[PDB]
Amino acid sequence: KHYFIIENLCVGCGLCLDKCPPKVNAIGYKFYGDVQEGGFRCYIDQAACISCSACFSGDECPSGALIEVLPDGEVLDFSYTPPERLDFDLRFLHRFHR
Amino acid sequence: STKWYQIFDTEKLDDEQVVGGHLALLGVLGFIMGIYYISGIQVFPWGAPGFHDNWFYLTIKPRMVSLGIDTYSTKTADLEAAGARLLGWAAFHFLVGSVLIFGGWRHWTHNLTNPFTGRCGNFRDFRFLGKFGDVVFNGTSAKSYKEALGPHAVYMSLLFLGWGIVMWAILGFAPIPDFQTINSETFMSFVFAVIFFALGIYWWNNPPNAAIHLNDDMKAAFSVHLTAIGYINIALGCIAFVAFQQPSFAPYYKELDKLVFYLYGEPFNRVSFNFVEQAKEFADFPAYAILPKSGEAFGMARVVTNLIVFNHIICGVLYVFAGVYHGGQYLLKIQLNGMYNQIKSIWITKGRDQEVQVKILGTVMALCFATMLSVYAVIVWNTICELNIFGTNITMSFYWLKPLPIFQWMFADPSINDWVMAHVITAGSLFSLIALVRIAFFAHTSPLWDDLGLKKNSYSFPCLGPVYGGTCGVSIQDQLWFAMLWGIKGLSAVCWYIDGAWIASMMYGVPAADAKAWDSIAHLHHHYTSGIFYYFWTETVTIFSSSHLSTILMIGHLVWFISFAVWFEDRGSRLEGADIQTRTIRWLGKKFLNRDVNFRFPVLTISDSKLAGTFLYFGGTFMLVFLFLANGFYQTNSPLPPPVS
Amino acid sequence: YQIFDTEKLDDEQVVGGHLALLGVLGFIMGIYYISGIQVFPWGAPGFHDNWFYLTIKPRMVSLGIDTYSTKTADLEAAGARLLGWAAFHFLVGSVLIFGGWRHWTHNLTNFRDFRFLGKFGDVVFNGTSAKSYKEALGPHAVYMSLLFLGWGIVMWAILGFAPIPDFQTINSETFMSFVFAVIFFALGIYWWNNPPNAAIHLNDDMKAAFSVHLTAIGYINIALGCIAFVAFQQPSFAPYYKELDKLVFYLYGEPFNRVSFNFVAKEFADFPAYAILPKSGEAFGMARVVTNLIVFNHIICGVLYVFAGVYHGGQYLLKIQLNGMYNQIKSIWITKGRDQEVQVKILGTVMALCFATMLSVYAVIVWNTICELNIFGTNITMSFYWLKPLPIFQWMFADPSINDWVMAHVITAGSLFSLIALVRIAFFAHTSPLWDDLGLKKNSYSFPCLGPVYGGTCGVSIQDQLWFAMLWGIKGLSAVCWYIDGAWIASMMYGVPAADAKAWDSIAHLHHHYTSGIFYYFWTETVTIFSSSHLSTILMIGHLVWFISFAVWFEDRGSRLEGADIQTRTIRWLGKKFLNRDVNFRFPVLTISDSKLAGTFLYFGGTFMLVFLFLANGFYQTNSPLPPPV
Ligand code: BCL
Ligand code: BCL
Ligand code: BCL
Ligand code: BCL
Ligand code: BCL
Ligand code: BCL
Ligand code: G2O
Ligand code: G2O
Ligand code: SF4
Ligand code: SF4
Ligand code: SF4
Ligand SMILES: [Ca+2]
Ligand SMILES: [Ca+2]
Repeated sequence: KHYFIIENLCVGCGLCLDKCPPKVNAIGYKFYGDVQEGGFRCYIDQAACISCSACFSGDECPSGALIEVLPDGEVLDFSYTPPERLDFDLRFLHRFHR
Repeated sequence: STKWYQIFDTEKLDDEQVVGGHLALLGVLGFIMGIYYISGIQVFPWGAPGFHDNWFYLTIKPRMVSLGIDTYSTKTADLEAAGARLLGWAAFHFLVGSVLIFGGWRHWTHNLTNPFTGRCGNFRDFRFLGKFGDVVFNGTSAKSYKEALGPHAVYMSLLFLGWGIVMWAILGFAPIPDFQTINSETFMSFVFAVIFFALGIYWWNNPPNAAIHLNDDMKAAFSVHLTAIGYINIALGCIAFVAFQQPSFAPYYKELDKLVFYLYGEPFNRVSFNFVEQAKEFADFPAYAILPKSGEAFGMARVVTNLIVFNHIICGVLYVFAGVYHGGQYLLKIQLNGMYNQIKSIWITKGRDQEVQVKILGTVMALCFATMLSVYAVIVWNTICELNIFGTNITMSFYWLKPLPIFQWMFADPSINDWVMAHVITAGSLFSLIALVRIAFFAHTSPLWDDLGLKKNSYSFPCLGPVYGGTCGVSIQDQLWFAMLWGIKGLSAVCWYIDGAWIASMMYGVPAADAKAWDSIAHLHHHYTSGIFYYFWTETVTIFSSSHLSTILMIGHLVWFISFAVWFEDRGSRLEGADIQTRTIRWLGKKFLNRDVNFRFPVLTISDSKLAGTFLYFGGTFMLVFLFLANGFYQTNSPLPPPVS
Repeated sequence: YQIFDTEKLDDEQVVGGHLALLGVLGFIMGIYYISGIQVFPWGAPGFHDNWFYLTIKPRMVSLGIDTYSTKTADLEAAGARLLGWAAFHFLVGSVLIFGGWRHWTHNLTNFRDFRFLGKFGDVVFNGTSAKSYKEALGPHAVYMSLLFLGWGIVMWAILGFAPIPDFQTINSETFMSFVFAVIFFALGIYWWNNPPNAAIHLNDDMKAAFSVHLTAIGYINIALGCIAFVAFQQPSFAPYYKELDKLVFYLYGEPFNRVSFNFVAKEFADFPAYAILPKSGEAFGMARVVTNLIVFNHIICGVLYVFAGVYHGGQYLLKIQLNGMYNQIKSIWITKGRDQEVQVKILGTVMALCFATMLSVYAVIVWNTICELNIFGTNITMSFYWLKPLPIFQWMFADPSINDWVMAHVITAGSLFSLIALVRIAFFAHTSPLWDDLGLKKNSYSFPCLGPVYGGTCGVSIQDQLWFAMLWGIKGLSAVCWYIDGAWIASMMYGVPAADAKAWDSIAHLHHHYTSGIFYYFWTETVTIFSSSHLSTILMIGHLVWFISFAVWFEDRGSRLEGADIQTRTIRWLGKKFLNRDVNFRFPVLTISDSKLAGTFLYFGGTFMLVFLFLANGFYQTNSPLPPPV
């Protein structure tokens, strides 16, 4: 398990804190500068954090900083990312959308 | 996080579950209608007086008059007949509603067993009736909403035919094609039965395909139908306002002004501090009895018309907003699920390209800004000219600006007021449409959140934090709240126009000179009640006169400025204040309790704080608008003279 | 909005700014003086009247600069005196601005050690300056003694008033100015022989001294407002105020002499076209109006000064908490809040007492309303009409009644309600018990959000708590305004057309008919406001400001940010379409701290822009009580 958070990507919203049991207190705010410019980020204490996976399974991260490393080493920004699609629009010639 | 407003969410409900809920609601609605019908009994069939003219029944009344029920009679015998018919139809409604509630419970439990024949009816497969279902469909719609539209239209045709039959037999209205008289609604009911039977059989043999809804119907179909029926309700309100003003409805609505009403909460005859009932103002009426309010002065016809029209209009606007919000919820669901790229229909693929979303929202914003700036500049310039500040008389105001003669057909007295009303309605429609489009297109990622790497991962997330100095209220729920607040202005314009008010200026009729000379220079046979700001002063005379309306006034105001507490950016302050409250309540320890005070003071979540704030905001605002429409019409057909010849 | 931060300015910079501001105050004082000259010595018609000048006028009448006399020659002489004094104010203010520029810009000659009026500047202060603030309290008091002595000698010499000590005349002001000069001299000499000991404002102290002085001045202003309300009501001041009822006043923006549309007709004869119509002072009660304006200005300015002093003290507290100076202050004004357990006790006690008294008074008010409107079948005999101030407390109030009891309880409850936020600023500036439990501290005077966590954390910072304190004190200030304008604050609809609404006067046997209840007061003041176009314009502008405040108040800044991105894209696309490659005009959306700043600014601004109309429409309170409805 050993979940990590990328402070470069994190914007400091703290929904991980709400998704963490109060008895563990693994998520914590770290302040860097002005709050309105991004300021504080969030960090996980690996020793305290013991494989709950509530944070990632909640899939609440807007920034995708909440990452999950696997025993084989693959990293996940989101539980299920939408597939990448070759996008190109449809316009019927004789229909009203032309 | 499943809250108490998520337990009835459709995601947990099946088709049979919602069928049962709709039937329970129909039965409860029938019970409420029985309550109202009983509440309309003016004289009891026992030989005794009746109920004191509830607003619910005062709204219901003209429709009942259209039927054989509820004669507009001061004659006691005919009024007793009216009460008898009302009570009988109320009992019939009670019985039918009880059976409907029973059916709704059966469909809620998924327990469909006929007592007479011990068989279980499958929801997925059945015949609608013993022979009729085999005659028409030969089976059941195969658990797909598109295949059900046919049978639904057939059932609606059956209901129309039944309504025609009921009018023909019980209410005694023979269908004739004379649309001015009442006895054509049954003929049109039969015509609609034929038309909708044809449409139902066509849609059963050829089901229309919009494959977006079928998969998660519980939200997609809900949103589409809710927005469509909201627009239908707006259209019904418009049609009602036009028709109730027609001479054809006049025998059923203008006569409402002829008769007086004794309303609940209408001021009573006031006794003195020493009334020896063994001094009393208005001694002819008994002590603490309601003084009659004359319909002619109250304008009860237009008051009831306005109540009906604005009820349907606001319900339609709210239904449109909720349809957009639930469609945004479904779109967010499919965006997180990856199905947004897989919908394959015009209603999504056109909005799939973010640049098309940008173009549409920018066009809406430009139209809203232009129309709003134009109409607002007109309004404030009219106000400036009528108050004469900066040395401008009303000759410089927009009194010349009438609607175009080609477009003048749909107004009683063409004036700047109708122009500003139309422009304000369009501007407010586009103003709310800005947020509705934001919900529609930006459920997951806005172009800003595309540029700045964030995405919306929930329908009720508060915000994304103080990053970039913002992120407040980007959730589709919060955009819905903003849309509702923006449409409050449009609904207010609707209410003030239907009640009668000068929307083209702010202070029309005030003791200022050019405010009074507006009618003189405008050549209007209608004297609008007053301007935007003077509307309160002119229409609160009755609201203050009536104790009941004043009570509603106070309660709505309290509700609004309690909404203030949860609307503002103060949730953290309230949380720390609640922690202090909890600490002092724990300080009730050593006040001789010997009881562990396990009561943490609760503070609502931001996603819940905005919910409560909008609910209380809308509730207070329109609890007060009810008084706006219940003060009276008070429009006299008399032009104002100029203060100076 | 932080460009004149105390840490950016030295002491001499502060001196220069204050001197420039006193000079501009003299300049605007001259502006008002020349704005009130009724008839010029030229003989031409002069300025009609201004609320500025109608506020100033009683003082000029007391001083003899201007008179209430009814003679054109007398008014011309008064205008000549007014112009002379305005010229004096202009010149002295110009000199003061010159000093302000010579002190803001350090160009003289010794600010660390100088000599002040050296001939006797060696007699007082040993021929040396005040090295520090503790040493400066002395010379400041002696300077104020010089100011009082100057007022006394000017009043005797130029205004020609006697030193008679009887307290029913301006000669009392002369005698007491001399006495105050003596007293200030004694205080200053003691302070020079012994500087004070409050060391917290002797270290880096600009913000700290400023905060404590602003709070003291705000409470002094509230006291001055109460004192002025009592004194302006006293018969001894009546010659200078009650004559405002006996005179007519032509004010700008009043209903003009209404012209016709075929006019080369007019409403009133012999008054020319578009002429400000006369008003009788008895109808407006202009004495009560002027004292209301002055007293409420002082009261609100004192409230705002107290709030800002608490806010700046919180700023300094956060500063000394961040660098560790908080834990080594020997002044008791910090030791009583350093324990962080007395803080919880104090705030909880204030919250609980505020809750109890506010709930009691609100219940009383709503029960009065219910007994008024006969809701749930409640007669007027079921109300709190027995409830009055006790005879011991009755000397405080004239015409004792439930109105006065509710006013006192409401103002105390509002004071405590704002004090909740003030105490939150005072104690939880860096550490809060919740924020100590959550493991997150705070580091800036304006951190608005700290993210959505534990449900959300909006508005915890010191600045946001100042905004909330102002918001909650709006109710107390409204209570003050509505009591000084004569509103019946005990109930919600008094004197309204309804059942048992007039009956109050027949129940309480009042000798003073109050204007209206809470909700009927708007109606009964707007009946007079709507006549005036000026008050109507202020009404609409104030409401406009108020509701535009809500765009930044609500939790909506992020929606505005994405909408501004959309607006920027739209503008760029369109400006690149009809015009060649013009790329500019990013839509600026205020940050959440600045959003709260602007929201409070607009809210307070509009609200009291309208309270000014409450206090300027007129008194309209009659001594004849309402009859029983029977
Ligand atoms: C004009 C007709 C409208 C419509 C009007 C209503 C109304 C009105 C109600 C519902 C209700 C429900 N509807 Mg519907 N609804 C429409 C279209 C749909 C479609 C669809 C086409 O896909 C679906 C799937 C649903 C599904 C549902 C469920 C969420 C719920 C019934 C099941 C249940 O047992 O609830 C479990 C719970 C109950 C049945 C009762 C719970 C207690 C009370 C009565 C809830 C009242 C809520 C609120 C005050 C209603 C106010 C209306 C406003 C005054 C304008 N509606 C059409 C287009 N529907 C009810 C619901 O619960 O709303 C939340 C409800 O109030
Ligand atoms: C249905 C749920 C409740 C109920 C709640 C209500 C409500 C709510 C109202 C009435 C009212 C009426 N009720 Mg009922 N009532 C019920 C059961 C019944 C039954 C029955 C045997 O089931 C009967 C005969 C009646 C009888 C009647 C009439 C006395 C009266 C006018 C009917 C009419 O105009 O319909 C018109 C019939 C049609 C238009 C055709 C049938 C319906 C069609 C198929 C559906 C589309 C039309 C829809 C209603 C409006 C949408 C228009 C859009 C443009 C699409 N009630 C049950 C228990 N009753 C009305 C009232 O008292 O008026 C003051 C009223 O508004
Ligand atoms: C016209 C009949 C119905 C309608 C039927 C549907 C259907 C069907 C679907 C939606 C769906 C959606 N509806 Mg809809 N909806 C209507 C009214 C609205 C209004 C509104 C206030 O006018 C709004 C804001 C919405 C909002 C939304 C979104 C949540 C969503 C589409 C997102 C998207 O990418 O759109 C992209 C934008 C468009 C394709 C716009 C162009 C529309 C059509 C296809 C093209 C011709 C019309 C032309 C532009 C306008 C002039 C001619 C008209 C005849 C007046 N509905 C009316 C009431 N709506 C979908 C969803 O997923 O629901 C959960 C869905 O399945
Ligand atoms: C310094 C700034 C400006 C200026 C701006 C103003 C302003 C602003 C106002 C006046 C007003 C007046 N000014 Mg001036 N005026 C200036 C210079 C002068 C000069 C001069 C010597 O040149 C003179 C003769 C005057 C004369 C006058 C009077 C015509 C009038 C009433 C004064 C009076 O009550 O004072 C009495 C003097 C004192 C009591 C002196 C001591 C001041 C005390 C210390 C002030 C604070 C008291 C308070 C309770 C707090 C105490 C706290 C601590 C306990 C110590 N001014 C310069 C140019 N002038 C007033 C007005 O027009 O009234 C309608 C007014 O408010
Ligand atoms: C006597 C009661 C108050 C007091 C009253 C004021 C007031 C009131 C102000 C200051 C101002 C300042 N005070 Mg102070 N001051 C006190 C004691 C202190 C002490 C101290 C204890 O040693 C300190 C360190 C300070 C520090 C300071 C500075 C931050 C600042 C002066 C710099 C300058 O540029 O301002 C000059 C700045 C201005 C020119 C801009 C603001 C004023 C307005 C906008 C312009 C004046 C013209 C006016 C609008 C014309 C009237 C028009 C008519 C209404 C129609 N004050 C006590 C506590 N002080 C001023 C400042 O701006 O603070 C930020 C200011 O306005
Ligand atoms: C009476 C004199 C002044 C006063 C003098 C000071 C001084 C001096 C300082 C402050 C400072 C502060 N002031 Mg103060 N302050 C006053 C009014 C207020 C009010 C208010 C009542 O609205 C508030 C909220 C504040 C707010 C604040 C805080 C920002 C800060 C104190 C934090 C703390 O730990 O305090 C804990 C303290 C208390 C809980 C109260 C201590 C009271 C002491 C012990 C006196 C005896 C109390 C007794 C009941 C009085 C009986 C009468 C006797 C004649 C003495 N001031 C009045 C106007 N204040 C400090 C700061 O840093 O300023 C920048 C500071 O050094
Ligand atoms: C009359 C007063 C108001 C405006 C003027 C205005 C302007 C405006 N606002 Mg607003 N608003 C409220 C009042 C006003 N909001 C209230 C009381 C609330 C409390 C709920 C509120 C709330 C939100 C939220 C939550 C969001 C917005 C936005 C958004 C816009 C983006 C583009 C747009 O709507 O174009 C449509 C163009 C208009 C809305 C403005 C046209 C001018 C008109 C003729 C009135 C002129 C008033 C005045 C004279 C101008 C100042 C000159 C002088 C007095 C110094 C945008 C132009 C947001 C976005 O940027 O995206 C939509 C967003 O997220 N709001
Ligand atoms: C009638 C209207 C209001 C209240 C009732 C009230 C109650 C209340 N609020 Mg509020 N509020 C606004 C209106 C009302 N806020 C507005 C318009 C804003 C926009 C700025 C606003 C904002 C903030 C912030 C930012 C904070 C608070 C708090 C805080 C309290 C904590 C203890 C205290 O102050 O008790 C003093 C207050 C009481 C005595 C309230 C209880 C009886 C009452 C006399 C009247 C009874 C009215 C009745 C309950 C209504 C329905 C009755 C029946 C149907 C159930 C606390 C009891 C906060 C804290 O917990 O600490 C102070 C905090 O941080 N607010
Ligand atoms: S995995 Fe468990 S312990 Fe670790 S941060 Fe998430 S909730 Fe806390
Ligand atoms: S949810 Fe994402 S953005 Fe929010 S605190 Fe956790 S890692 Fe940071
Ligand atoms: S003010 Fe409140 S809603 Fe807005 S970003 Fe900050 S925490 Fe979120
Ligand atoms: Ca009305
Ligand atoms: Ca007034």
